[PDB]
Amino acid sequence: QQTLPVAEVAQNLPKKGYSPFGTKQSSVAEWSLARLDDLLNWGRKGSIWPLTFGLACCAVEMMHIAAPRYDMDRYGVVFRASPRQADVIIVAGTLTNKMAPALRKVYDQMPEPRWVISMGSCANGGGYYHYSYSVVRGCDRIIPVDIYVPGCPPTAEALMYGVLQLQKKVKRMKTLQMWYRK
Amino acid sequence: DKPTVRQPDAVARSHLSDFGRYVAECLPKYVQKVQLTAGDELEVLIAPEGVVPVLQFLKDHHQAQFTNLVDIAGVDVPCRKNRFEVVYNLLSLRYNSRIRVKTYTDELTPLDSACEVHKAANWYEREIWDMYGVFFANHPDLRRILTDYGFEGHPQRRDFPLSGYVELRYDDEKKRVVCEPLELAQEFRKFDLSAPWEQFPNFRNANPP
Amino acid sequence: AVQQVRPILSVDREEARKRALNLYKAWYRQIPYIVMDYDIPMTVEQCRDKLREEFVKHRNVTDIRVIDMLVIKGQMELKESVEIWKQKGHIMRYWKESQDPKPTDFLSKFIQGV
Amino acid sequence: LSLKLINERVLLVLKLYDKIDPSKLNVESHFINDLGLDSLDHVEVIMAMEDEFGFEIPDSDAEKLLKPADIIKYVAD
Amino acid sequence: IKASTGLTGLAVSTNPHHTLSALYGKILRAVSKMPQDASYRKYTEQLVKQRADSVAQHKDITALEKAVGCGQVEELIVQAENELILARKMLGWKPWEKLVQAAPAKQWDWPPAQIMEP
Amino acid sequence: EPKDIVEVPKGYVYVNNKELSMEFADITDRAASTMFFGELLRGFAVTLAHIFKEPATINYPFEKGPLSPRFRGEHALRRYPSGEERCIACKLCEAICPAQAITIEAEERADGSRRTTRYDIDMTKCIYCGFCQEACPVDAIVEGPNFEFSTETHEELLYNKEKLLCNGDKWESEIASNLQADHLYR
Ligand code: SF4
Ligand code: SF4
Ligand code: SF4
Repeated sequence: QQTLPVAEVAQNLPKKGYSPFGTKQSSVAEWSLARLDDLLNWGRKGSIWPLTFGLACCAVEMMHIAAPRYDMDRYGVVFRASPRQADVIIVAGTLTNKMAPALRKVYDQMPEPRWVISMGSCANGGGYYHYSYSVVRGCDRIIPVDIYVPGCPPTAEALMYGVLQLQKKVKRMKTLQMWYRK
Repeated sequence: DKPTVRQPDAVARSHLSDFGRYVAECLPKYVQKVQLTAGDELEVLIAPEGVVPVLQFLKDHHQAQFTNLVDIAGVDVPCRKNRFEVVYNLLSLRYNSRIRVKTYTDELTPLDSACEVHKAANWYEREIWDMYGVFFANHPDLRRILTDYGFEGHPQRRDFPLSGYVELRYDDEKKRVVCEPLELAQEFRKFDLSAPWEQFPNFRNANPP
Repeated sequence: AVQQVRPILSVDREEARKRALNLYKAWYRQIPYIVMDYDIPMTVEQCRDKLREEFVKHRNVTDIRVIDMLVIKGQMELKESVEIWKQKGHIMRYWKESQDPKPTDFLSKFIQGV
Repeated sequence: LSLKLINERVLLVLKLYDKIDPSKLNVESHFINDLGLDSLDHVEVIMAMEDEFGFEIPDSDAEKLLKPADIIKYVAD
Repeated sequence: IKASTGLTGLAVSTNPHHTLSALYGKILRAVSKMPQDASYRKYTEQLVKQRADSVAQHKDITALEKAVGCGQVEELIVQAENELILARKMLGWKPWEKLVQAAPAKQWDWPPAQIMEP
Repeated sequence: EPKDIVEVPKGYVYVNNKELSMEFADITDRAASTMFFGELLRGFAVTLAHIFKEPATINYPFEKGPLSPRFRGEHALRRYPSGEERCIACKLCEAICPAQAITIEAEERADGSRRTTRYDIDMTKCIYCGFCQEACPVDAIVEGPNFEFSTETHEELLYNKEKLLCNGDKWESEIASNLQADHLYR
């Protein structure tokens, strides 16, 4: 595994910079799109609206992320009810067969760009009920998953770390910069 | 003198023993057997037809007043000819006691619903039909309560595979979830948890023919 | 080898035959509603065949109690389909569309493997 | 009551019905023996006939119907 | 008069002495129709006398409840309304007869599925 | 104070038992609140008061925790100070795992020591119960302190032995400190 740089070696490395695309763009047009691409990502990154799914006993720890101790809202994360206004879905709990068509539909109704987070073992791979006769073995069978948060339930910080991974994943989208090459 | 062993509650044992006999005289037609469990809990084994009568008797009689019906558990035992057993757990608030009524039924034979006596058994009976497949005659509207819509079979019978026969997946051709024959990445690994040496000698000769 | 038993719904095969036909009525009446209220590819004629195809599955059944149970379960689905509690996916579950044909001839199975 | 109008309707149902031939399409023809229709098919016809006539035949009324003669007479009601 | 029964949906009773007396009177008539050797007839007939006399013996409902225990007078009525239903229903079942269904072999055997050696 | 509609026995507390007084001194008191929003007034004082408290939020990730040494997190196969792996493929952990999340295949090593050629944990099936670390007779498998290992792919959540061993080296210092401060209880 790639280990972190030592202090002395890191003592020379240049400051990272904010944009993951750097300021090394050859042309003006490319550079403007790169900077303009950051503006989109800065927007979507800032305000990520979950859907308030809350299926099973991960759902309780999905409340304590909104509790004052950790305060999801500090990061611009605001819970919402309608899937139209919701941007992210946190599938937290055991997605049984009876639910499975309902999650698919609710996910479909969510407008793009939509990212899915899988909370806990139940939604990751079927978890403790993996072999049950009425459990979908992981929600990735039904909807694409963008971040997997392990745990049972994941700690509140663990989910917070998951959300920040989604911000970083959002931060590095190349929606515009890849249109130029296309 | 020995702390680890649980201390039996003799006073509660004494009352249940005598009242256990009392039921046997009042309901000879139905009460097949009455036995006091090792947990100092009373069990009343009745014939299949005596469900509604016996339940009515325990709820309405002055001495019983088992007003509160707590559960209806179903047990599947393929060995027996009437493989399905149904157990009622009743509570008597006035007398502060619990009694169990058991009955046996086959795959097909219906079992008289007890919504009348205790209409708390509206859903419990629905569950039993769904999980095991025991039909309850005269029920208001029998219908699956737990399993998926159109789920075929009755999962909690011991003759039903643990993982079921069919999984679900999303098929982007059909734009909907579809059911396929089951296919597990890792099988359920059995473990043979069988002891070769008998440990409880008291039950070796129990239940003579 | 006969035994005394408690009837389920009917007492005679003729009554059982009578009940089963009613279930065919109610389904055959209901197909036009199911097509409208479900976003599924199948048409009324296709479905009306599926009703015929499956009532034929239980062609050799003889015991009245078994026929009663098939009619109890058969009726339960119709109520769950007369209502739209069953979702779009469940209705099409009667066709097994996702599962592709498995050849039956020996040579094809052998080449395909077990 | 308008027997010819009734007769042509009843026999139209059969011809309009598929899995049947217009041969032997007489009033005396027997559904399950002469016409040789499955007992399911039999239900399909008569209960399709209710659509053209706009009636509603209970089973105990529907069971009697064994021939177009039985139907056409019963239809007269 | 009690201000309130203390239980939601249970109303204070006017003339509980009369209502109980009628109910106990009715029960003894329904029980009378049962065969003499029926053990249920022997017990309720013995019991209802013990409740019935106390109802007439005492004229103060608070004293009545102590004399009988077994809950408030309102509940005493609620109880009495049941054995009418039980006693009436049980004249149809005839439970005193012999065991309706002889138990099958091994139908109450635990633990199950063991070879039995003759 | 008004009276109680139902007399209270011993060892019981009632929530709505006191009746409502009908003296003008009290009716006016109820009327005044019902008429000038008196009940809601104190409700507004309370909520405003909370403006003047330090909020209990933590500036994660710069500040975080607190936890305890017993915390159950990501797994890791420890090894002896010599460097040799502790696990001897006894398979107690596999047999006790409620989720059957563990798969082990063992073989007589070249030097002849009982050891594993395979040790896989399916982190999407584990429940972090901790029975594996209680059953291990040589403390080979432990639930390390780490709880920040979310991935972007399902496959990356299936740990094989090399991944587990790497964790047992990255996290070795902290695990050895938790075991020392906690083994006596266990
Ligand atoms: S993963 Fe664990 S905590 Fe989450 S819903 Fe499943 S059992 Fe509950
Ligand atoms: S913590 Fe529990 S479920 Fe997870 S691997 Fe260990 S024993 Fe298995
Ligand atoms: S219990 Fe410990 S020693 Fe045994 S197989 Fe598991 S990790 Fe190895």
